[PDB]
Amino acid sequence: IVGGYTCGANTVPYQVSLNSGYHFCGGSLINSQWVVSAAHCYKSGIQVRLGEDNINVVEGNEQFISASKSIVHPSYNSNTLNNDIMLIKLKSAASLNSRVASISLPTSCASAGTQCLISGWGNTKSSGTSYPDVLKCLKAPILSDSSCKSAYPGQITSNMFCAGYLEGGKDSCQGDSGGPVVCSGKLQGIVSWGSGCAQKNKPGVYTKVCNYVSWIKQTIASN
Ligand SMILES: NCCCCc1ccccc1
Ligand SMILES: [Ca+2]
Repeated sequence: IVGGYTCGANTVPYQVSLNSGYHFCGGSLINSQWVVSAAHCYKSGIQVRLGEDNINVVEGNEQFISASKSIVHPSYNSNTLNNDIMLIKLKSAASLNSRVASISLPTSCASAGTQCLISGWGNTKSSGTSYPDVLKCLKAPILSDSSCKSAYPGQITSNMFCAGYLEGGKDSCQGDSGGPVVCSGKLQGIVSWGSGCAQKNKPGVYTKVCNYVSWIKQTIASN
């Protein structure tokens, strides 16, 4: 996250870190046994780390649970990043509390102008690299469809939305992928892609979770 603030330990209780020996992607806890993330984050051998603030220090609220199954969206396209979403089932159910909590799925798509919270442990520099060890937070509005398609001609599908600031300086960045965009207590987006980070007229692009709610429900009802 570039140009954000430190969230504070366990103030984003649905935020997970996907670890394969190191943090590589964020994700979101949607019930005690399932996590949603970006399909471009797919890996074999994922351990899900819940209750994290400092990912390099064991602080006392963590739950490390291995993944038993990963399901990438049936129409994920890695070239266009259309349908960049996947589900991860945990080997055992997480123990839910005020610091490890699931986030609700949406019943409605959020509108342009809605302010949202984006969070992750990704790069905090638009030029150069510095990875935080504690969770970073950013409040950003959903941008209109037409400003989004104007920023990325011929690349925005109906399963994508832009969110952020057209004059740059504030954005999600690498390592934030798979992470949550939460608007009014509902998961609305997944950190998916962009052109660099925090660049002028190149806002973050997010997977539109409201389009996927019935595939999510049906898939967790069956696996
Ligand atoms: N601008 C969008 C921010 C999304 C993440 C990102 C990180 C590194 C390279 C491209 C996009
Ligand atoms: Ca920790």
